[PDB]
Parts: sequence; structure tokens; C-alpha cells
Amino acid sequence: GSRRYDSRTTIFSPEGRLYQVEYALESISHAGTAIGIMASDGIVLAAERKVTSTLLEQDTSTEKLYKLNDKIAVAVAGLTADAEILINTARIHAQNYLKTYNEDIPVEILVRRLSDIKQGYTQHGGLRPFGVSFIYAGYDDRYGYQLYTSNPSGNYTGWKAISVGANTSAAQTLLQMDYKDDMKVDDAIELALKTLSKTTDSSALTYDRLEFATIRKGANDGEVYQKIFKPQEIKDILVKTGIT
Amino acid sequence: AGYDRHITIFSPEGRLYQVEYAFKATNQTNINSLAVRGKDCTVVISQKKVPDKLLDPTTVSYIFCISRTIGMVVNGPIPDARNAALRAKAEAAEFRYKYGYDMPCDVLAKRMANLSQIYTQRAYMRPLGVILTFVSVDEELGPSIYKTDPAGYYVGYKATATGPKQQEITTNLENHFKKSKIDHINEESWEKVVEFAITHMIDALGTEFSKNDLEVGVATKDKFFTLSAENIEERLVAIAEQD
Amino acid sequence: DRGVSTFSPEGRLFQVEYSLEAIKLGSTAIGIATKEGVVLGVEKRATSPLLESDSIEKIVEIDRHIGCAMSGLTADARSMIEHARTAAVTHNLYYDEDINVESLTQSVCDLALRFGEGASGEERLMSRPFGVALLIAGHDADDGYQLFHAEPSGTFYRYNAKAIGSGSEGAQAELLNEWHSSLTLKEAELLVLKILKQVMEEKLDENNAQLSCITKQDGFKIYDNEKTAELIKELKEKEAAE
Amino acid sequence: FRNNYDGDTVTFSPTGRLFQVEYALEAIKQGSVTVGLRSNTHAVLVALKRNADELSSYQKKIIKCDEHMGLSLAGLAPDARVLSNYLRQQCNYSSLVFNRKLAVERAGHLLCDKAQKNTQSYGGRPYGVGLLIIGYDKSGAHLLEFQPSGNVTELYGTAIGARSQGAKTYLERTLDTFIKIDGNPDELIKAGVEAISQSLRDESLTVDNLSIAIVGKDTPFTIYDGEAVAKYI
Amino acid sequence: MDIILGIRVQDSVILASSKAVTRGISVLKDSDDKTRQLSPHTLMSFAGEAGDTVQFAEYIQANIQLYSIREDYELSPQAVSSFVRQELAKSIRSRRPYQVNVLIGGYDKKKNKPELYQIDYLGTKVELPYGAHGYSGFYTFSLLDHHYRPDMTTEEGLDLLKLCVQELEKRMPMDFKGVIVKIVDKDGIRQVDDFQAQ
Amino acid sequence: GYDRALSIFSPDGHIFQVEYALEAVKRGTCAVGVKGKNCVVLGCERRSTLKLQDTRITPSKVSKIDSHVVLSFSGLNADSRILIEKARVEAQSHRLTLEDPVTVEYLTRYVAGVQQRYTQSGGVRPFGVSTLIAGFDPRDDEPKLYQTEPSGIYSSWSAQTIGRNSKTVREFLEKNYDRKEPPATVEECVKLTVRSLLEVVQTGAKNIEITVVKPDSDIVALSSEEINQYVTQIEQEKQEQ
Amino acid sequence: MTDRYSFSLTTFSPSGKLGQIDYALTAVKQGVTSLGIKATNGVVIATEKKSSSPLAMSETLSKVSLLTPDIGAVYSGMGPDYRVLVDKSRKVAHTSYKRIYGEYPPTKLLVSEVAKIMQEATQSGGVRPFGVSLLIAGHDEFNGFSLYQVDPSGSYFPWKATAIGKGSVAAKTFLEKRWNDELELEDAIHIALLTLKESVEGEFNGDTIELAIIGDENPDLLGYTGIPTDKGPRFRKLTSQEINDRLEAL
Amino acid sequence: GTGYDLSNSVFSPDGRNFQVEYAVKAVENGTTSIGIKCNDGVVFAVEKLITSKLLVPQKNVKIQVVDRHIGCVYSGLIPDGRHLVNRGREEAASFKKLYKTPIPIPAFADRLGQYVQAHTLYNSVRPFGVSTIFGGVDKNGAHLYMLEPSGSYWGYKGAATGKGRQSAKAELEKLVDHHPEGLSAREAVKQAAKIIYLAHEDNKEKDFELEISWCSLSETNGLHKFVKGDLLQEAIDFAQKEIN
Amino acid sequence: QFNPYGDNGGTILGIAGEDFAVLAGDTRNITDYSINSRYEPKVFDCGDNIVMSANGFAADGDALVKRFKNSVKWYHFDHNDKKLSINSAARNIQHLLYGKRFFPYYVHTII
Repeated sequence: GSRRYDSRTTIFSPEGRLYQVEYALESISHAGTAIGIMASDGIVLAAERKVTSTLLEQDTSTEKLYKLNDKIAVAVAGLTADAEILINTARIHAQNYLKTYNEDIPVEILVRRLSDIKQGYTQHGGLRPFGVSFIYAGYDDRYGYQLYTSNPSGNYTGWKAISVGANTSAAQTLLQMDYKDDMKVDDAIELALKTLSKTTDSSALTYDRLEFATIRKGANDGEVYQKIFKPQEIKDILVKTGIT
Repeated sequence: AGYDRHITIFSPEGRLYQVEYAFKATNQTNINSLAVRGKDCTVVISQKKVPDKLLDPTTVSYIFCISRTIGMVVNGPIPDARNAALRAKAEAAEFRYKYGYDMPCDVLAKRMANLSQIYTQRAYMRPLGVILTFVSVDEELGPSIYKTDPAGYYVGYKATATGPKQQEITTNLENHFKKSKIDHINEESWEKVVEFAITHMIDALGTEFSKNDLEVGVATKDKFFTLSAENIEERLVAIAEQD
Repeated sequence: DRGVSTFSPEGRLFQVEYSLEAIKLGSTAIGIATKEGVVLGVEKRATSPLLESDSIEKIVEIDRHIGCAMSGLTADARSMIEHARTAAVTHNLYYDEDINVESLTQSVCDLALRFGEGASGEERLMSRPFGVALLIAGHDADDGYQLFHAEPSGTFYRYNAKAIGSGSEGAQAELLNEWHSSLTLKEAELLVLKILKQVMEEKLDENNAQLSCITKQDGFKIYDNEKTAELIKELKEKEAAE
Repeated sequence: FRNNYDGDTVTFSPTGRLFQVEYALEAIKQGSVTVGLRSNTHAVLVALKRNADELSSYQKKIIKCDEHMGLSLAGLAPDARVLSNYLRQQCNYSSLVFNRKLAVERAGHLLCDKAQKNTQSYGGRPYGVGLLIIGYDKSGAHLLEFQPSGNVTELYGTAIGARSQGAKTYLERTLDTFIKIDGNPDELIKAGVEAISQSLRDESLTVDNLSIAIVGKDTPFTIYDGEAVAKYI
Repeated sequence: MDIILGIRVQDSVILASSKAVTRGISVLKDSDDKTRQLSPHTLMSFAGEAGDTVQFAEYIQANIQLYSIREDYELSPQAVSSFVRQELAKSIRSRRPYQVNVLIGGYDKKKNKPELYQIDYLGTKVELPYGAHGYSGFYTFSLLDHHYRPDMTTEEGLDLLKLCVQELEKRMPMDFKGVIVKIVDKDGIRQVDDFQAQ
Repeated sequence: GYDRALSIFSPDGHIFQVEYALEAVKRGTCAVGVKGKNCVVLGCERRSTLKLQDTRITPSKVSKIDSHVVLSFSGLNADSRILIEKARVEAQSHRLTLEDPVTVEYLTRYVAGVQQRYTQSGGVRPFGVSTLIAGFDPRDDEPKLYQTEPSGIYSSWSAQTIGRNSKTVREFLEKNYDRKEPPATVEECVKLTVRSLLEVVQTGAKNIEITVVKPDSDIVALSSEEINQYVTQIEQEKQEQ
Repeated sequence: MTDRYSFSLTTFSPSGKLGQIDYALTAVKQGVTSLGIKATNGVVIATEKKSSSPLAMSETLSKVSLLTPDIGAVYSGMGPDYRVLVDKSRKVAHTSYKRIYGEYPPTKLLVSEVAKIMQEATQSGGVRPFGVSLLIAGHDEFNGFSLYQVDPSGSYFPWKATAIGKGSVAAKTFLEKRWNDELELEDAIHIALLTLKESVEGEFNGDTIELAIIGDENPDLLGYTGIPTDKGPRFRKLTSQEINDRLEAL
Repeated sequence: GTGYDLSNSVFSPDGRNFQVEYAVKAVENGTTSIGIKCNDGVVFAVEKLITSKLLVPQKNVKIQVVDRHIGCVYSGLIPDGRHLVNRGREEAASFKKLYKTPIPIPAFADRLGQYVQAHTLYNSVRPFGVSTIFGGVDKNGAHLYMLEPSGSYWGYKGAATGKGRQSAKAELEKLVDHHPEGLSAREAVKQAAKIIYLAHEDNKEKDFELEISWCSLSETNGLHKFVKGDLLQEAIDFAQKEIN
Repeated sequence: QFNPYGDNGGTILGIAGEDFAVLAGDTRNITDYSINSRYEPKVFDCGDNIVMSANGFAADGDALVKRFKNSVKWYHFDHNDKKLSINSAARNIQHLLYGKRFFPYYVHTII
């Protein structure tokens, strides 16, 4: 029969660990690093594009920063294709919530849902887990700015600043070193670039290898605004922050 | 790990052994066949070998009548060949019903190739160990030859051959067209095209044929049929009176 | 791997045999059938002094005339009891009468072999056999007081006395000698309490052991600690008496 | 060898054997002996019941399918229950839809086909029980032997289970004799007991240990146990 | 039908609902509370088909309670009403639609304002200063259009209802056995035990 | 479609996937619960493999199933969410049909049954979780404390613990909890709880959260200070000797 | 019967690798080189028609396919996999877009759809990943001209120019040298022809080469007139002749 | 490597399917049975080993009829044979129900063929453990067929399978040569009884019981019937005589 | 339109004595104004000493009697040949009838 070729993706190791989740994580660890830093007046998302070329069209590119809602966005670390499957269902759960209650979906509710999808691939179905880790950056009128993280296991938690992908230990130490509760979005932006700048596995840190996004509540308005930086915009902020 | 050789998943070299082995199965019957295109007909010749004396020679065939216009010859085990035939007939009948015109040779070929491509990607389906050569005189393309394999691959030919000694038949035919400089037997009667076919089948194989050693199928405008032992003899005689 | 309903070369089902091994590790349970009723006793076996021993339910009621004791992976018995009670009540709803003890047992055993990953015969959707054995005891007008031993193999045997669990082999031998066709309910009560004491790793008191019976007159009853405690005392006495 | 081909019934061994089926057959041998024999008026089933302890019962080995049919089992009781219940339905469908009693020969065909399905598909297991079916139909008395492989054979007499070969020899010898015990059930039953004792060794057939069933011309399949069989011990 | 009225005043919402429960020829009960509390600050009154009425109310109740436990948060009145509308809208195109009309009155602790929502069995929702279901509106909408003011006190509100309930007792054919009144405000929900003669 | 028997019997009569499910619980952060004479206390320790979190929104260890019942656990967090949601739903359903909230034993028996089911259903692995469920039956004041494990088994305890070093903290409780005189106070019950945790938490003011449940849906979670004050008063009991 | 292979055939290895996708990329590496170049007013995709016999008719085998009137695809790897992907792609472009908005999907979205199909064959039960890599080129009103690449994993990325298959490395290098943001369509076609030459062993002509472009609208290739907003497809396959005429200015 | 013989639909490196080949072994290990086509029909015969005296004689019939004009006999795993006839019977009913005319033997043969071939496509099933000889009379003549576990089948002049297939095949080849004009129904019946007595030597240890059936346009009217009484005894004799 | 029901007339009567009971019925069977049979039994012995009659629409009456008899057979099969008590039969029959609560057996049955 078939049983012969079944990997049994959802079983426990004698040590009570989940093989596939563990290896998926190992997979994530080689992905471009993504960072999320939460300030008092906004949130910053930065990510390093893994593998690029002179001909890669960066203008029309997107592989690590995706808009889920008009108040929520995510940073991706892992299999882009796997991530898109989850992102689309994510965008749908949001609209459903909106149609049911006529209110934008609270950030955690959306995060718990996606994390629940992931957890499922862990306990039944005989399918491999999604090789993906998310950094969620969003805003809602109950907790203000929030920063979350979810991985293949289906576990999630909240942070002031965090990273996923490659060299996380190195980047986490650096953040835990220069982060301060009273930071400002512009301070956060600079911290984010510095961290990546020191954990890169590449030569320098150019703009063509970066994705940038901020979720602020522009004072001259009163609403929340997401801004996915354009190549030129990332090039600028790169000069100012003294990395040219 | 080593199971990448039992089901259709990739081997470290990016290969599919089951598909390769299915190709091996296609020669199990040790029979060769070839098809050529006339001016307005298509011919397929195939070796007919009846070992057991207890057999009813009239029921040992590898050529099939798919539709009033499509003819199909198979290289491989009879059970898989019949499975492919039944399906092709069903597919051809349905196509007519749904679209109002006869399924073209090249289209049925594609359809079967796709069906084979699937056994290549899905683990529970094994590939069929056969190679299918489809022929006819398409109302839009004229004389046509399309062949598919266990890899789900398919293409059209000016002329083609299949079996253990396929290479010799092919190079033989190749040489003839390099010479004639045209892509078909320039003959008005299918009888001469059938004769051209058998002739070269003999050169390349270095063997003489009796009326019961061959099997012949002919495709013409609006009809595909197979010749009888006697229709074949009449053919064999004609070639004899030239050599 | 290997089918969950495969035969060993000796003509036995692996999963069923391994199931029986899990049952050997369970707490002991003993049943004695007399013409005055059937007694069912079990070894509580708390794993810690902090565990409230009376929340250990290893003897449950099926219906007023049927009760049963378990041994092995006790969690696996919940659905078995559920199925048992529903069968009993349902039989009553359809026939306005009490379900015969044997019929009730046969029903429970019908679930037993309903395991596999796709066994062609119906829709047996249960990944493994039950890891618990049961002692079903009761009374009915046709065959009077009865004691049954129901295994995960789907088979069930009728006994005058039977022991299942950790000390079953030793306890069984004990029951072999002591049992006779004229035992009284009290003699059975004492007798059960005695054998439980021999096999129990702990010193049998009214907190780590529980008794119960089923009699035509009052049906199935689980003895409260106080009642049993005296039975234990009455035993210690009659034993020291020789 | 064997170890690589006895994983499941769907696999053939290099010699063409189906070990899982063979293993099932083994469960039968480990089962308590039971006998079956018929004349031209009756068919008898004598079954030795086996007890676990001396405090246990001697598990029933005889089941009734219809008023004219019944069988004795040797092997996995649950499987006998499943197969007997299936037979009860076929015997029952025949009466309801056609107002006709099911021919013993036809019931054998049904069992064979049911058993066979469990030997060609993945996930399932063969049945692990042997069955002896007796009945009286429109063509007289009948005795059938059912094997989990799906093989069902009609005989004058036979036996299955442990040491069953004793009884089987005795019958293959006593043939010319019991086949003529027409119009006399008690004589057929006695012959049945003398056959089943040819496979004894451990003990001797006792009252609560013996079980007999009879059917024929003017005798609806009925089962006798204990006291009722005392006059045969 | 039964009487179902609601009025949104300055800092609260008041729901008045008839107490009679008539079945054919007899009035089976005269102390029926045609309401359910969805959450500490949200109340819903309902009227309609015999079984559907309570079954639906309790179904909605169970769901809002589950939301509260899971999120440890109380949904806004607007959120609850939208949830209720959607349920009814689904119902309207199903095999056997729920024939229930509801009034949802809540106090939005975040906006610190009372809110009244009227929703019919078809899933038609609308926010109003005051509303009614059935024939009630036919007698009361004129009284309310007249004496209603956005800044009325909870006390003025109860007087306006009393006026409404009186007009109803005068001109309506059925004896609805008086109403049960409830107030929803920043402090939750309470019942005016004295309206039998206020 | 996927129905492979993942939880099966091995030769010795074990079900390794359930056994390994337990190994996952041993790895979880310790959890404890002790019942006073008029209350029950639940204590959980906080890991520190990474610290720079946001305690406001990070999921807490003790969860309310209903207003009168809470549930804590040890093991796989993701797995625990599933059980909690199912119990919260079953809680509402019970209220809707019986017109009375669940007793603590009922709610426990439910969670337990769900766990047992995942041990003998194809295509699924057992829950890598063990739980402590506590609360007060409706209109009752007698405290209730229960525990469940991957196998589906459950029972009530005077005091109990699960998770890493639960081995150690159970011992503390065994020679520190007298059934004769259960912590007759909310205060002395909360202390006995923190004491047992300090045996393993190793100075963890921010590594020890305590929740107190009293009759009639009275549930509250202490703040760092309130608990921190207990640890302090305890470190003195030692030094004063 | 019945596919009982409901579990994944592609799983994570201890190293974190996904074997089947790796192997699929390996299969793609063996494939015949194919490339794509984006100009300022067009895009060009091209490959080599590796005839598997002289008796075979190379025309009957197109490696370059039209998906929509403004989008085309080409590949490297397993032709049969490519073929069924093209059928699905053309259908998904209708079922998921034209039948809803009454207009063909924009390049990135169609590519996205395709990528999805491939991602699924990476995780669904009972299947192996697709053994191909595609290069899709198209044009749409709001995004202009674009060129993408879709791999067996389901990942895709935009390119100014690139090559896949057998001699991709060398080809990618040659392109980096010749590419600039001011190239006109003819210039790109020319560069495409030069690049493909280094990859072709034998005959190099309009019969052994298959090249198509995404450029201006072809009202002549529409088939009808009367609807002003319909100007014709931007996708156009070059003729054996059109290719040779250019090979002369090589 | 190896293992190519443990799963049913697997191709071994040499393009074979071992499980099917193993099934054949099961066929060769069975009783011998044959089929003799004649001038206007076909005759079927099989060997029935008398395991013991307890077997009721003439009872355990083996030859099977499909519809009213087709005969089927097989060697190998008997139960598998019944399973195949059952399918054929449904297959036949279906055909007659839609087309009215009873099913042509060639059409019937493909039905069994396609079905048997089907059991060599998936690893979830086992190939058939039997070779079946069947045939009958139809709109244009008599037809004799033999189907192998691989789903392979052809039309035969004579056919045999089982333990003594060689003895039989030998005797059959003789008949074919010494009767170019075609045997007769009556003659084929005796001839058959003989081929069976001869092929019994490859099993001469156990006693047996002969069984014959035939379908002749003149002798049975195109209907399949079993040979009983006189005609049977006459054939047993013709055999018992020439066996010496 | 098709009417699934018909009326075959006839009447039945049941009287219980102290140690006996009787169940009678006429033997006529009709349709409209025609006689179908002058002797077509309508009261049956169902075993276990129970007599039954389902008067009304004969087709339904036959279906019921047949279903109940088959019920007695299985009672024995599933409960070690236990005798079905008259009270148990009655309860059983209630379930048989209510099973077709929304497409009734158009009969008045007595046992």
C-alpha cells in the first residue's frame, strides 16, 4: 500500500518535539532577515531581499512586505509561495470580520487565526507545514500599535522590537541593546537599518536589497497610514542615516 | 529515500525512474512499427508475431480503429495498449458529441499526452508502458502522424518508427527524405505508399515478410482501415516484381 | 510501517495482543457471581497522596441491573460506557423492558474490533483497539446473575469469578480455590476484599479500594467508604481468627 | 523471505502465496474442535465449547441463521458473529423478497464472496475463523466447510479446529455408516459425539462443555446445551 | 403582534415590551419578559413567530457571550447589531427563515453615548432616536415625532413612553397586559419595577 | 482523507505518541494549583529564553473558560488554544441547553474526552498538553481542582502541578499541604502557592503569575507587586533562621 | 483504487531543504536554455527548438505559448509539465478574471495564479512539484511591459532580463553586459539572438529558434473591426522568415 | 536497488511488474483446466482434486455461466475467479440492458480484460490470482479466450492453464494440426475429457473428478450447458480407455 | 395525480378474557364497490403467542405485519431466543408506526 511512502509529517519525536516544525524553522533561518520595531508614534518594518541581480526589477518587486489590511501589514521570512497562500486567506478573514461587525479586525484576532491555520498543519492532515515566519505590524483602537510574530508551529507572541529569518540571535542582541521605550518612528527606522547593516551576509547594504514600511498616524489627519517605501525613498533614508 | 524509484517523485538528479522504466516496458513485445505520409493518405506498418500455434491469429493485433478517421498503433504490452485504446475511443466519441466535429488526430494525441503527463505527477497512478502513434488524414492538416510516450511527451512527424530496432528504421527513412528533398511519399495511390513502407521496413530490418508477418493500417480522407492478409499479399507480390 | 489490523504468523492480531499487554499494567478488578448477586471490587491506586482518591471512578453503572468495572487505559472506557448506557436505555425505549446482560455485553464488544485504517466491511473509524478490559455484571429474569469479561478483541466470556489487571494471574488462581456454587453475597464481598489485599501493592483500606454489587432487589450499588471499611475490619478479624 | 511479503493481504509472495490469509487460517487451528456430519434426513453439528478458567463459561460455538440453517465456529468469535450476521441477512432477504428459503449451496457462495473481498484490498484483513454450516433445503440435508481464504466445500462430514484431524479420520472411516442414519437423529448425533471425541486428549466432553445442533426433514435447526445433551455423554 | 418599543434619550436607551403571551383564544401568561441581555451594556427585545422568537434571541445571546469570553472585551452596540443583521439576512433566504423582529439598545462605553437599533426579520437595520415593531409604530410614531427631544433625561423618556403605552391601551384592540421597561446606560442594564403605575 | 493510525500500540503495550505527548508537557513551564477552604489558586512560571516582550498583549497562561472556571496548562501553547476554544464553546452550549453553567467536573470531563479522542482517531496526533482546571460549581462554594493529560485521563486534587520540575514542586506540596487544614485563607493559600514555585522558579518576580478564584465568578490576577510582596515576606521566613 | 496518497510527498529535511523542489530545479537546469529581455516599448522571450529527431515536425512543437492576447510564456525543463501548466494558466485567466471583470488579468496577477498552482504541487498530498521554470512576458494598461520568472517552488520575480536552463549562468552574464534602460524592442530582439547563439550547438536559424514579443497592438491579428477599444493583441510570435532576416544583421 | 516486487503498480528496472508475475505463480500452482473451440461452439473442462471421500461427488461445481451463452472456467485462487465472474455478470447485464442484444464474446472479453488490467494500476489492490478460460457463441461464430492476471488475453483455438498446462497445450497442439477442418462439439467433448485425464499425471497422486460444459450452435442452441449423465460417462470412458 | 392510498374495507375485533384473548376479522377484501376476495385472511399468528391485524389499506397492513414478524425473528436472534412479551411487542409496534409519521401506514392495528 501507500503507508510505505508516508513521511508522517505530524508526529512527535521521542523528546516530544515536532520534526517538521523544527526543520521548517531551520529553513526559515536561511531566509533574508526581517525586522519589526515598535515606537510610540508608529511602527517600522524592514527586510533584506535574499538573492538579487542587476536585472532584477526592484520597482515592481515585493517578496517580504505585504499589506493585509489598511491597518495591518506583515514581514515575511521563508517560502514566498507558502506565505502568499496564508496572506490571501489572511486578507479574507479580515474582510469577513469587517462585513460581520462593520469594524476593522483587531490585530490579535487576525494573528490568532492565521497562527491557528499553521497549528493545524501540525496536528493533522499528513501535510508539510508552511515554511514561513511572520512579523505582524498593525494598529487598532484597543491596543494601539502592536507587533507580533508567528512561526510554523502556530505559536505567536508580542514584541517591542523583533526579527525573523537569518542571524536572528545577532540582530536580537543588537536591538535589545539600543532599543528604548520612548523611541520615535525616525529613531526606530535608523535602529532597523543599523541592525540589518550589521547582520547582513552581503558586502554593503544597498537600497536595491531592501524593503521598507511604516505604519504611522500622521498627526495632520487623525487616521493610520501605511507607507511601503519606494526604491528611491529607501535610497534616501539610507544616505541620511549615514550608510549612503 | 530509495523509494524515489518506486513512485513518480524526483530523484536527486531530477529524474523520474518510473517513467524511464515504463519506457523499457514499451519494447517488451519485441515489435517494430513505422508510419509514413503519402500525398493524401497515411500508412502504418507493424510487425505481427504469432508465437503460439494454439492462438487465433486473427485476434493478435496492435493496431486500433479509434474513430472513423483516427487510427492508432501501440508499442507495448497488450493490456496497457487496450486501456489506452478504449480511452482514446471514448475521448474521440465525446469530443464529437460536445463540439460537433471529428476530433483531430493531433488533438486526441495531445489529450492522451496530458492524461499520461498526469500519471507522471500523481503518485497513485502508474504510467502506461506504451507508445501511441496516431494517424489519419486530418481535414485541416492533411496526412498526419502524432506519437505520445509515458513521459506525456508528444509531437508530429513527417514519418516515424517505434520498437527495438527503431533507430535503424528511422535513419533509413531519414536518408530517403534527405534525398527526395520532400516530407512525404509523393504517390497518388495508398497501395504504393503501403508498398514504399513495407519495402523500407525490409531494408532497415534486413528481413523478408510473408502475408502473416505484417499488419497494415491505412488512413485516407474520411476513413482509416486495416488491410487483410490477402490485401497485404497483393502488396508483397507487387514489391517482389521490382527486386 | 505495518497494518493496524495485521495477522502475526501465529494467527493473532498484533494490535489486539499489544492491547492486552497494556491491560496487564492496569489496576486490579475482581468480580464474584453468587445466587445472591454479583460483587465487583477494584484497586483505586492513586498515584499521589494529594490525589483525592474518591474521584477515582473505576466502577460505573450501566443501568439499574447492570454495572461494570474497568482495568487498563481507563480513559478509553468512557465511550464504551456511553455506548453501553445508550444501548440499555434505547433497548428499553423500544421494548419497554430491561436489556439482557449478555445482549448489553455483546453490544459493547461490537465496537471492539471496529478499528483500522480502512478495513473493507463497513466504516470502522477508530485508529486502535481499546486499551481497557471490562467486567460487566448484572441480573435479568432469563439467566439471573451474570458476570462477563469483555476484551478489546471483541470476545467476551462468562465467569463465576474473574480477575483482570496487574495481579490477575495470581488472583485468578486464588479465585479458583475459594469459589463454590453456594457462596453468599457476604462471603463474596469478603473474598473479593481478601484477594485484592494479596495483590495490591498498597495496604488495602477503604480509600484505595472500592466494592459494589448488583442484586435483583436493589440493583447495582457502589458501597460507600464507611460500609466497606467495616467489611475490611470484619475480614482482618476472621483472618487473624486462624 | 516471508517477512517481506506477509505485511498485508494485498501482497503476493514470490511463490504465489498470501501469508496474511495463511496466518488467518492459523487462528482456526488454535480454535476448539467442532464436528459436522449428515445422513439424508438430518445434519448435525457437535461442537466442543472451550472455557477460559474453571470459573468461566464454555463460549458458544453454534449460531442459527434461519429456521433451516445454522453453523459452528472455530477461530475469532467476532468474525463468526460478523459472518453469521451477514448470512442471517441473506437468508432473510431471500424469504422477504422471494418468499423462498435460501439454498444451503447458495449461502456458501455468498460467504465465499464476502471473504474474498477481504483478501484483495489494502487496509483490510482476512477473516480469522472457520465455519461449518448445516441445513435442510429443497434438495435435502447439507454440510459445508468455510475457510477464511474464501474456500467453501460441501461434504458428508468434517471437522475444524485443534486436533480436528482425529474426528476427520474417524468420519472418513465411518462414512458408509452414518450417511445411512436416516430417520434417526439420536443415532446421527451419537455418531457426531463419537467423532468429536476422536479429537479429545485434554479432558472428556462434559455437560456444560458439550454443544450440539440438529436440523432436517421435519426438524427446524435447533441447539442443545447442557442437560439436554447429558443423554449423549 | 406584541408591543416592542425603544427610545434613545440623552444618556440611555429605554425598551418597553408587552407582557402578554396569547395563544389562540387564551392569554397564557401576563409576565413575559420579551428580552435578553447580550452583554452588560447591550439589550435586545424581540417579537414574532412562536418558537423562532426565543430560539433566535438565545442563539444570539450565546454567541455574544462566547465572543466576550474569547476576547475578554465587550463588542460595541454597532458591532452587535451588525452581527445580528447578518444572521437574519442569512435566515431570510434559508429553508425556514426566523420570523423575528428586534430592537437592540446599548450603551457604547467608548463613545459614551446610547444607541438604538431597529432590525426586522428580513435583516433590515436602521439606527433611530426611537423605534417600534409591528402595529405599535402606527400609534406611537406620531406621539414620538411630536414630544421627542435629543436631550431628554431618562426621566422624561419614561414619561414619553408612559404616554405611548397609554395611547396603545386606548386605541389598540388587543389587551397586551402592560409592558416591562428596562434602561440601558453607562452603568449597565436595570429594570423599572414601577411602571404598572408610574 | 489522511487517516493514518499515528497513535498505536507497541509490543510492550504502550502508545508512544501519547507517551511522547507527555514528554512535551514535561518541557512546558511549570504550573500549579492548590485549593484553600474557600478558594483555589493557580500559579504559573514565566520562561526567559527571550525577554523584551510586551506583557500587555502576550497571551497569559491562565484562561477563563467561563466566568466561574479557569484553565491553565503545560506543554504546547498552540495545542492549548484548541482545547480552550472547544471548552469555551462547550461552556456556552451547556448554558444554552441545560440553562445552567457547567460544573467544574463536567467541563473537565469534556476537555479530557476531547484529548482522549485525539489518541485513537486516524490522521491526528495527541495534544502535547496537560491541564489544571479550577473553579466553583454554580451556587456552590466548595473549591474544585482537576487535572487532565494527553491520554484523556482526569481526576481531582487538593493541590497539583505539571510541567518542568513539577517533580520537585509536587514533593514540596506533599510535605507542605495538610488536607486536615487546607490554606484557610486566600492569603495563606497564595503564599503556599508561591513557596512551591520558588522551589523551581529561582528568583522570578516577573517569572511568577498568580490567579485567585473565589466562589460566584470571583476571579482576579495579581500584579507583579502583590506577588513580589509574597516572595519578599517568604525570603525573610528563611533568613529569619 | 482511490488515491490514498493524501500526505505530502515533499517534506522538510533536517537541513531545512525541500528535496523535491531542489530536484525539480535540477531537472530545470538540464533543460534547453530560454530567455527574456524587456525593452522600453516591448519584451522578447525566446528559446531553442531542440528537435528530438529530423523526422519530427518542429513546428508542431511550440515552446512559446500565448496565454492572453497581451501575455506569453516560455520555459526550460519538462515540456509535458509546461504544457498542462499553460492549459491551466489560460483557463484560470478566464475563470478567475475575465469572467468577473470582463477583461484579461494583468501580468503580475496571472503570474501570481500560475505560481499558486505550482506552490500547491509542492504541498498537496500525492504529488511531485512541477519540473519547470517559466518566463512570462506581458503588458497591461496600468503596469506597462513586464517580465517574470516562476520556479517549481512557486516563487516568482520580475526581471529586466534573464535566462534559465542549461546555459543560464553564461547567458545571464552576457545580458548584464548588453542591457540598459534605453533599449528599443529591435535592440532587445537582436541581443536575444546574440545571447541564444552561444547556447545553440548546431543549426541556428528561424527553424531551430522560437522567438516571440510583447509590443504594440496588432489590429491585423484581431480578426474583425468595428469596436474602437479593441486594437489587437500585443503578443506576436515571429516567423521563421522574420528571424532569418534579423540573423543577417547579426 | 530492490523492493520493486513489494508494491503492485511498480515498474522494475526491466519494465516488468513483479506482483503480477507472482500472481501467475499462484495460477500455475492450481488445478488444470482447458478450453477447446470447435466448428460451432466451445467446450470447457477442469480437474477437481478429490481431497477426500468426504467431498460430496458432483457437488462442488467449478465451471460458471455468464448471462446465458458464456462459459467460464479458471485455475488459481478460486475465490478470485468467482469475483471475476460476478463482475462479468454485471458487465453483461449492463450491456444487454442498454443494447438489448446479449453481449458478444469479444466485447465480453475486453470487459474482463479492462477490469483485470485495472488491478495492475494501483498499489492499493492485488492482481487477480487466476487465469480464466471462457467463451461462447454469438452473432458471428464461436469464440474461445484465456485471460491472464496481467489483463492480457487473446482468442484461442484451444487453451489450458494450471498444473498440467504443458500436457494439455501439447495435446491441444496435436488436435489443431490433425484437424484443420475443425473438431466438432461432440468430438471436442471426448477430446477434452482426454486432455484432462492426461494432464492429471502432473498430479497423479490425488484422485479427481472431471467436469465438462459446452456451448454449441447445434448441440445446445448457442446456450451454455453442463455435460451430465450419459454424454459425460461416454467421455470419461473415451478418456479412461485411451489413458492405456 | 397519483394517490398512494386505497381502502380495502373489512373490520377486526379483539376481546380479552381472564386467561385467553381473541382477535377476529371478516375475510372479505374490497375496492370501491367490488369484491376482490371473499376469503383473504387478515388476522395473523406472529409467533411467541401473539396475534396481529392491521386493518385499513391492505398494502400498508401487509407491510406492517411482515415488518413486525421479521421483528420477532430478530428479537430472538439478538436476545438469546427470549420470548417477546405482548407489552414489548406493543412498544415495538409503536416505533414501527411512528417511523412513518410523515407517510403513515393507513391502518388501525390491534394485537
